[PDB]
Amino acid sequence: SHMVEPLIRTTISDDRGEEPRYAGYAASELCSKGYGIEDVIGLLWNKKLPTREESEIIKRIVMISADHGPAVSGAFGSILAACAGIDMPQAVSAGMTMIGPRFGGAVTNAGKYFVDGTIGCILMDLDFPVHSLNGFFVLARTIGMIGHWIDQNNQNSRLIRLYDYLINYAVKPEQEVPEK
Amino acid sequence: EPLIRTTISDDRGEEPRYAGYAASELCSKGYGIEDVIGLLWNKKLPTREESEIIKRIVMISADHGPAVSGAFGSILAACAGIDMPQAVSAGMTMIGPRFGGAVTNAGKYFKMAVEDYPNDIPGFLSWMKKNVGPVPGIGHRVKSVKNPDQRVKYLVSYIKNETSLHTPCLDYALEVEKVTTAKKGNLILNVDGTIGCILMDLDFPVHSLNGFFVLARTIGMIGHWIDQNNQNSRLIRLYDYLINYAVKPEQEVPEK
Amino acid sequence: SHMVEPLIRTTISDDRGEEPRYAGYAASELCSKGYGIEDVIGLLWNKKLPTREESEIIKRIVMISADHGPAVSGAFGSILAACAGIDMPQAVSAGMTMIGPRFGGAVTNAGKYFKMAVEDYPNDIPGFLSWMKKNVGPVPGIGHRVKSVKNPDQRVKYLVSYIKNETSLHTPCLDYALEVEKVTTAKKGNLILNVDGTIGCILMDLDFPVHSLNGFFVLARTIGMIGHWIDQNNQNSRLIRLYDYLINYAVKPEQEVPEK
Amino acid sequence: EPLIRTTISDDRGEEPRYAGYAASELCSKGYGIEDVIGLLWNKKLPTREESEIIKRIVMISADHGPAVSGAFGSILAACAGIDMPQAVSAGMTMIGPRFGGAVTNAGKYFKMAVEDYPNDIPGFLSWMKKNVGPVPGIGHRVKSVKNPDQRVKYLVSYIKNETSLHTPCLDYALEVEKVTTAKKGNLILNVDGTIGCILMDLDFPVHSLNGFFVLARTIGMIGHWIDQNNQNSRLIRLYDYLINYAVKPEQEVPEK
Repeated sequence: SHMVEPLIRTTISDDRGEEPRYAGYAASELCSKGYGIEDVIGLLWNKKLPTREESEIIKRIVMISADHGPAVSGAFGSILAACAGIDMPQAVSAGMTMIGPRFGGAVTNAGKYFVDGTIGCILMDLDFPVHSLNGFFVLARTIGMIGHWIDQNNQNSRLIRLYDYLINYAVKPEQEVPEK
Repeated sequence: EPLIRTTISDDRGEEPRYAGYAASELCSKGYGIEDVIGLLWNKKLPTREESEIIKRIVMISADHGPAVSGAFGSILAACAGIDMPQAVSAGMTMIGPRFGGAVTNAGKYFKMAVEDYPNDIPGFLSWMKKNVGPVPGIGHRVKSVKNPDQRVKYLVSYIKNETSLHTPCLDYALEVEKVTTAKKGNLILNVDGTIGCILMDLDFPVHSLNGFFVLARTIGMIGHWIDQNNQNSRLIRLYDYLINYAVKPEQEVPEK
Repeated sequence: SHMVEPLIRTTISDDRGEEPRYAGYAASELCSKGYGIEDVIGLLWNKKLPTREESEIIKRIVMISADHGPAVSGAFGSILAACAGIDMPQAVSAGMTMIGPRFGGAVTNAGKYFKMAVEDYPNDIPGFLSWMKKNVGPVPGIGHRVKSVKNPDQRVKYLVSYIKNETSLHTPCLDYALEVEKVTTAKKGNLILNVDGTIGCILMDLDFPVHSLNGFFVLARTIGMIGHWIDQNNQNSRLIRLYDYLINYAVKPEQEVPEK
Repeated sequence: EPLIRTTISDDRGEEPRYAGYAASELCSKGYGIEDVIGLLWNKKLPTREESEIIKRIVMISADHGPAVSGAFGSILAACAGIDMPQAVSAGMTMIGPRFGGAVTNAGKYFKMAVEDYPNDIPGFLSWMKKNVGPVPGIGHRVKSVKNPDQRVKYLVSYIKNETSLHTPCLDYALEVEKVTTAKKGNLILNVDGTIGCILMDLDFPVHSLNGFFVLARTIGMIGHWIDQNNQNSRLIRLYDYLINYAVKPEQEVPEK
């Protein structure tokens, strides 16, 4: 036994009490008093209960951004993993990894410089923490990525191997290996 | 000819269609995030009652503090300076049979119990003890008959008294709880058992059940990433005393 | 003050000293004495310095499995993330997530089931195949999307030939899998002993830990996935959006949102 | 119209061709893993010198114990019962600016320092303080002047005494280290700085630089996953005494 310096410091949630507390509030009480998912987002990302106006905007941003079909990088990454027989959380994690400068992670930088731009601007105008901006697209698109994983599993989709005609093999001319 | 086949969403029009419905029209008519979840995972617009339950399941499942594998994985990546989506993806990778799996397994086994052991709770408990081990969704380290779980009491009371939904899995689990708690006080119906039963009773597709925990915990993981970044947290390196180095004896490398 | 206990127990490496010790051996001393990457693999995954024969086999398994073009799930996943502008480690992690029962990660299970077959079905390949069909589903290590009897996998042919002609290794698992292949290919030409099955059997015959088997494919294919990420970045490849004609939109008829 | 363009490998034949060379032919003629790395990342068969350096960088960097972010991430997933490739992918996600992935930036800034500040290390350090912040490739959590990193000492000695490599970046970084360590003992030239400088001095492709640590540390992360699985390690929950709960007081939810 000895003195321990904490490894981490947390300010948003705790589970040592009767039930988990999100920015000091019990989820059962948040449910009982008519709060929603958008309110829990505000608590865990902003440490305060959103106003009615903010709640309604958060709800709409998430609904509008939930999915944009299977062709886009996040959804396609989740589909590729679903077809490779990967379990849901790990498959969605591969799709989530695609979120960044070119696909849906432009919201934080576009709010900095002024649907990544309307949302980015709106979130800056709501004075939400700068570090939180990408969260709206990450969370919203997780709804769609889970959906695509379920869809492929319902269909028992087989492994994807990209068709040869879809690849430009701009490879080196074949050479013999020289003696070492 | 096609590389993939999709059935849930169409982005070819002016805006995406989720199971045939336009996203802006869902917003305009007062629908919520829980409605979009039902559309993309079940291809059906939830009823008001189903929507209220989906809402509560997501809110209750959003986070469980920083110590658990999901949140902690996101914190470890946040402290390593990794960007939010990739950091949250590392936390999400922890979700599986040991972390989050109790929900899906409780739904699976309580559904099996209703179907195969409708008038035989002892037979169900014996089959589980032989084939699975502890019953998923039963038991808690601190919650008990003497120390009840407020989230379970709330969720059960809400679906029983504030909706007209039919819950055969949850009803069966509540009968199981009467039997298990008589043996040992800590063998209560836990939050994972309550949610797993409710999801089966909502008739969501079997492949969808893990989605509720994955999506809800993404709210908490994003929150932990933001929290670490707001604090300017530093890189984590486990202290030497937190490691039991049960290593091989030191040896000289022999000549080839 | 608290009653502290270890959060983790480790047995493979010790970083406390001037440099890490891998299964008791100093990393720089392994370099100095002419050992290689394959020796470090043996130490960290098996806690034993490979013999020269084991070292030569490990080296070949990794070299032969390093890459198999951009069309396969792991390479394609790394390419998708590279084109999305994602940094190398995170992009390669998305490709690595694709390694599993259908692509590259059937090594562990192939080794497990062929070892079981040698023990429980030594002179009964049909019995083994029937048990697998009933209890597991497709046989891990059997089958390929492009390789077949007509289009053989020279990676498999090379590894088998190296083991058989250039080592004195006794290979009961590999021998049994080769007998299984004769039976499976007679039904369908694509039901060959694949790279995962070949590696899995060889590793079981080398008495490598059963938990280690998938490691060889995971590590080897990381070389290729990093290569694809570099390749796409050298080309300044743009974001990929799957062409509309490659998608069968079997979607619901469009509907108006009803009032609440 | 192709979806992707590839230049490094061809799998269409009887076996793959890596930058035009057949895999089994590389095996047959006595080449190694380090030669396959050179082919797939540089599209050129390494010289004897390059091959020996690649081999050593990978061996030296393979593992650094369970306490570091990438190993700890793989262990957390192993303990959560996640399969090896997905668990190692969570550990690999930790590689970035603070852990293992400073190689590219260290190479970039030391190369620039050789051109812009050849006889002015204080000028370089002042520019970095103002424009970047901490110098990539400088500093370590445990290694210091009092606790040297023998991995760094060995690689530097090997390059200097056992190769023909002209090393302006490495030489410059070693001069920087003399200045930084005089201020604070922990501001050593770290493994990321050492590898980054060596790779720039070898004129390897700039996009390849982080590959060496990513690949090498995958050996260690796989090793940790196997180790935890051999031990049948249970799910990790970070001990409460390791967390500083600076959380809001428990409070009643206000009415809407």
